[PDB]
Amino acid sequence: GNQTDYRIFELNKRLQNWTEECDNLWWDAFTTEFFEDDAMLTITFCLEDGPKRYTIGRTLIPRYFRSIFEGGATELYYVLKHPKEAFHSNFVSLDCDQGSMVTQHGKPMFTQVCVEGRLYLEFMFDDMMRIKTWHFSIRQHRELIPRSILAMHAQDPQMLDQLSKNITRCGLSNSTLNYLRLCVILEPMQELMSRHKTYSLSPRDCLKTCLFQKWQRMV
Amino acid sequence: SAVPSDSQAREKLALYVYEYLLHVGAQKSAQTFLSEIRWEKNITLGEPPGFLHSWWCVFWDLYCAAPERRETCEHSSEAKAFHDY
Amino acid sequence: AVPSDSQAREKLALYVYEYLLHVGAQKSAQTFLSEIRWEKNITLGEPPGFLHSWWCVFWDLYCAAPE
Repeated sequence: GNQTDYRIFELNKRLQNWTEECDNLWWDAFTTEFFEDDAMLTITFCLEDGPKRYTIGRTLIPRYFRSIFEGGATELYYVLKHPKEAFHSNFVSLDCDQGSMVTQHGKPMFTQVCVEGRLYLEFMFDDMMRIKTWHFSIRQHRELIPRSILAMHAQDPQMLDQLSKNITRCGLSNSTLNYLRLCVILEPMQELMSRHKTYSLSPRDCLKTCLFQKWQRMV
Repeated sequence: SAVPSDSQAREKLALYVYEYLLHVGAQKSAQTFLSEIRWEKNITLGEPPGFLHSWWCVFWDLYCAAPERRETCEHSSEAKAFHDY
Repeated sequence: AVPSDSQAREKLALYVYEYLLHVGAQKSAQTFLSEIRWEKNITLGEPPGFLHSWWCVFWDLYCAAPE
């Protein structure tokens, strides 16, 4: 898969440059290198009550990557085993049923959470082969704890069955869960904001006039 | 222009919380805040309740949209309409 | 007078108190609660608070929103 595999390689390679000092401008430069200006990201899982699906546009994408780190990750990379490449008129699909999102957690309790699932990517077929669409349907997940730290807290039972617990609910830390939940609702408001930025009105009156409008789009 | 830095966002949040404290009736806390963070730039503010209050309240309204909580917590109707339709 | 305001305001007040506590303005926080006359309990959060994480998303959106 000589053209697109390499793009996922470069994505991982850059994610090796992350530091704790990486802010909004750094994540924006990263996203701009790997994502088209109108790209769309999607996570999907099952959690504890039923299937869940979160889709965010381009500007909300950097903080998505940042969310994984700010929940305890110190490095991140994707492993795609046997992805299926397909070339089309104007884009290239990469469809990997055996996709793995791996994150290492820092000091203390140097744990590794490996999230398994289906990664579907659509790249544009141009010189800067950037991602148009990113879709991650999460199935299972694992949390692995160093056999070093098992020996450490091995004779501290009340504390140590604490380490039979789980850091993440679905492979996603609470950071990302809460971020994507907030995105669900703030992202459609962006049009109201534009209304606000242009016509001078109250945010509630913006909401009103937009809602007011959108029945007629339908006719 | 461009993308807000973390500094710029923290500054905008600080000033808009100052305006919030003013319109909520927290003058003492407003100026105690202004120098507990060493603010030095000329302020100008808009009508009550202010930027943060208005936007936050329509956010929390849209919070009770059709997905998840919906009709479990009090909510508007125009918000649920903005979501479903 | 929408029926979600009566707790939208309360949640904003609590998240602002938490914001002030975590940003380093202790006296601002205490004065805010006496000026809001709160006698509900006060349960901490993990820094930074909810108002901060919400504002980051909101402001990235607001700036990105076009005319």
